[PDB]
Amino acid sequence: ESKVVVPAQGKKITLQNGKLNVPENPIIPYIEGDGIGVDVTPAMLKVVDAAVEKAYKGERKISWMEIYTGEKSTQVYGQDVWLPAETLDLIREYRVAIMGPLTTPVGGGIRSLNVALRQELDLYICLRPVRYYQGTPSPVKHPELTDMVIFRENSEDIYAGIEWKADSADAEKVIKFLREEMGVKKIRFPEHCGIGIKPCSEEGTKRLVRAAIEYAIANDRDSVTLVHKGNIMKFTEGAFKDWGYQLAREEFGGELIDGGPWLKVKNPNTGKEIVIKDVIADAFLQQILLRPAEYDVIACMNLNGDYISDALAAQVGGIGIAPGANIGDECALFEATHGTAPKYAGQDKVNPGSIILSAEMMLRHMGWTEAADLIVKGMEGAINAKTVTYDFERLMDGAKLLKCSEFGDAIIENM
Amino acid sequence: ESKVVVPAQGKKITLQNGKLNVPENPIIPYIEGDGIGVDVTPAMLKVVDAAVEKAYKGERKISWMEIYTGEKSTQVYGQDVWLPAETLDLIREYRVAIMGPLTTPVGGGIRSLNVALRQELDLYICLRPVRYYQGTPSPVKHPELTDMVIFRENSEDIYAGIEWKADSADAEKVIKFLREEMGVKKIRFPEHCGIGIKPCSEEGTKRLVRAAIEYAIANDRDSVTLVHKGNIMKFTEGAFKDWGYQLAREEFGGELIDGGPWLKVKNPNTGKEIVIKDVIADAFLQQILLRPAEYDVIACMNLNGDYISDALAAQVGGIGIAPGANIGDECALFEATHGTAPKYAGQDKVNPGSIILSAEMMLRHMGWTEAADLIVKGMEGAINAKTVTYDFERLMDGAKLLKCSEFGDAIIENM
Ligand SMILES: Nc1ncnc2c1ncn2[C@@H]1O[C@H](COP(=O)(O)O)[C@@H](O)[C@H]1OP(=O)(O)O
Ligand SMILES: Nc1ncnc2c1ncn2[C@@H]1O[C@H](COP(=O)(O)O)[C@@H](O)[C@H]1OP(=O)(O)O
Ligand SMILES: NC(=O)c1ccc[n+]([C@@H]2O[C@H](COP(=O)(O)O)[C@@H](O)[C@H]2O)c1
Ligand SMILES: NC(=O)c1ccc[n+]([C@@H]2O[C@H](COP(=O)(O)O)[C@@H](O)[C@H]2O)c1
Ligand SMILES: [Mg+2]
Ligand SMILES: [Mg+2]
Repeated sequence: ESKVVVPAQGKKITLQNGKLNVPENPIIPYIEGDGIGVDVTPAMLKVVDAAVEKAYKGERKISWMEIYTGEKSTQVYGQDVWLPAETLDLIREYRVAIMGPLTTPVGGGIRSLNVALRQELDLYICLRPVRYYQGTPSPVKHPELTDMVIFRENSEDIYAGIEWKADSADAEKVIKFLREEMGVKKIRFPEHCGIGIKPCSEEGTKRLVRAAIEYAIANDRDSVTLVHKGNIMKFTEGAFKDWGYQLAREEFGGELIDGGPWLKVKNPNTGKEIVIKDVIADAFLQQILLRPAEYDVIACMNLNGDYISDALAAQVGGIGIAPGANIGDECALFEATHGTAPKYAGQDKVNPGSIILSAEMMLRHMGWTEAADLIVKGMEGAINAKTVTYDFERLMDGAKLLKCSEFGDAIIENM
Repeated sequence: ESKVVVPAQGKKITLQNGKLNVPENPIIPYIEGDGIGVDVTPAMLKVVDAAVEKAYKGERKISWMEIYTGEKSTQVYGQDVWLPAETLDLIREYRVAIMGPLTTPVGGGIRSLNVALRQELDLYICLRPVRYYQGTPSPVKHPELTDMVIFRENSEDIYAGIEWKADSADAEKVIKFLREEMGVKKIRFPEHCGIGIKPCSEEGTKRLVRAAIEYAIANDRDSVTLVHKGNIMKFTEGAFKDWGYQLAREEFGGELIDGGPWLKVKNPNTGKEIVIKDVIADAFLQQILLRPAEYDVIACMNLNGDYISDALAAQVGGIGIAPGANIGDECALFEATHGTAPKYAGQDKVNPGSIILSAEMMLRHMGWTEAADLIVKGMEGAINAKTVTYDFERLMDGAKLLKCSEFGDAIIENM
């Protein structure tokens, strides 16, 4: 029997013609998250409620509905229930949802719960914006030069989870097929050898890049950079790059700049020329440090996006306050992007900034831009005030140390 | 007919019991390299000759022997000769060799020449040390905290080059085998889909990690960190990590620290405890910025090593002076790690620091540590003097701009 309680007051968000219809009293499912989820999620709920109350003068209000995945799900639904079918149904039904960090168990042969949510719900965009908040302690000299938006492909690549263990019957069978039927001679050591499969498709690539370009247009961004290791992986990463450029030409009027390969796409709303370009992935990890100002919207495959979003977050001092969304055509799931940090769980200590800024993305996604703007303003003021959680405080002089809950209040105080 | 000229004076380095036997007059093959190879290679030859002359008072001298690969090879050997069989034979025969950057052609369906050299010669270690040279302009606040040595696996991973183009007969055949014979259901879009194969073996992993641990022992380093994305790629990256820890236990007496998973390995020469630990790859790209001092020797797979070595080089301001070696059991090939930068080729402008420091690694590999130490000392003094090439000069105030050749001389001046 379901243990989810549908709020008495509240209405379901609906979707018509690829446009969300958000009532004044939307029901929003949330997953508390494991470990420090118990600390950051309540802070998020309070900050969001305050921003919504202030922005719309009580006309609008979210009806929060708790749903389950992770350790807490096992405590609620029983022994091996880490991801209840109901959770997939409810996120799809209610269209917009948010989650804290999740514990995926080890030793039971089950794969990342975050990835499972993304794939099962076909949330093919992992959207991770990375900007600098003035006053944040950073390991780099000029973090203010970083203002990028990562569109990470979320449904394919080596994340597909297709692989077989060394010495297993399945692995030997695949290896035999490769060597004997496909004539593969490039496996250096075919014995005691694990094998993984990396898929990349035209449809998967183009839906991701299409979203990135539409985002650059909608937000008057300066460029979209396709990041790939296509010089080594010609038919996956290289194909991603080629299909991305092709999509720009075929759907957005992209035209050759000089002798190429970069293209220009005209923003149909502002007339601005958006540059479509590409950078090889290893070099890109250098470029984001050395020439951050030259980059804006990034479009890349699953694994590369994983790496890039972490590297960027670190450089702006944002390891614990990096927002993230997982967006598909039918629903969207916003998430804390850090781990469960169980050593601090329940101590009201850690930074709720990541889940709060993912909630900012959520409000913006709902078209509640005024409430979203208040969170940004609040976050900016609290950090500028040097009234911060231990993770910032320990890197600064003259800061005031706040608990997790207290930092949530500081954000509200600065709205 | 071979166009290589074996130096009249000079003797072949030999290998006995896994130990190099280097004569006083060793013949060393070198590949000039394409593009800026014409600039940096002569600088390297002069600096190396000076260090060798100064260190051993004329008793020792390298007999340089030019050999070919890349664009220049086509000019020498003819039309489609990008990598002559002779070059593979000569590097193996002469045991130690060095190369500038290489041009791999596009449109002819041939794969990276650098990777081809590594795989054909079974140079399974890509060795990339990253340290800071005082006075180098860096984008980070504390580059001096970075002093790491990357052991990047060089013979397997997705670098194997096993892949098939979307819509090709081969791809469709592999996909059919996967879905129909292996029961694979995780391919999101099986049509118009490129496919790549990622192998990781026990033997490939252990020979790489074995070298990393022997290096930590030989050089009294503090730790070896296995970097991997094993939480998603369980049977390749995860297997790499597990096999690495296992090798530490089985061959080096590694013992559990506390409740694990980190191990301690006792240095049999100094008694120092070497920590064996692991970090997930995305988090590691954050850790090298935020806690660089905690890391030392790194052991990782091919693609991860590609990314990590670039990210580290950038942060120490070393994008154009990063040294690199490719080492196997029978021979070794040292390399400039930057590209061919054809826009500047022949202008005597670019930084020869990368190929010079790879030559430092080469001298050290030969047991000519005194000559190697002189190059390090020279490089340190020239940079400290602010007498540098344009790539450093443009980021500094009060520097003296030197040509490529002139920076080579500055290094010698500071020996
Ligand atoms: N919201 C947060 N605020 C502060 N630190 C965080 C946050 N999230 C993660 N961390 C850091 O990441 C670690 C948790 O890692 P994980 O959950 O991935 O296993 C914590 O130890 C903490 O670093 P630290 O212990 O140095 O203070
Ligand atoms: N040894 C070097 N010294 C200075 N810059 C270098 C060096 N090697 C590469 N570069 C930079 O990399 C580029 C060459 O890229 P590639 O060979 O990978 O296609 C050059 O434009 C240059 O940057 P820049 O043009 O900004 O001065
Ligand atoms: N118009 C273009 O397509 C364009 C412009 C600038 C840089 N690039 C890219 O940057 C690299 C070097 O460019 P530069 O001409 O700025 O040195 C090349 O690999 C090129 O692909 C392309
Ligand atoms: N003795 C050990 O094995 C050891 C020590 C320190 C950190 N770690 C690793 O670091 C992470 C957190 O460690 P802390 O106990 O320092 O917070 C854990 O994932 C753990 O694997 C392990
Ligand atoms: Mg990640
Ligand atoms: Mg590289």
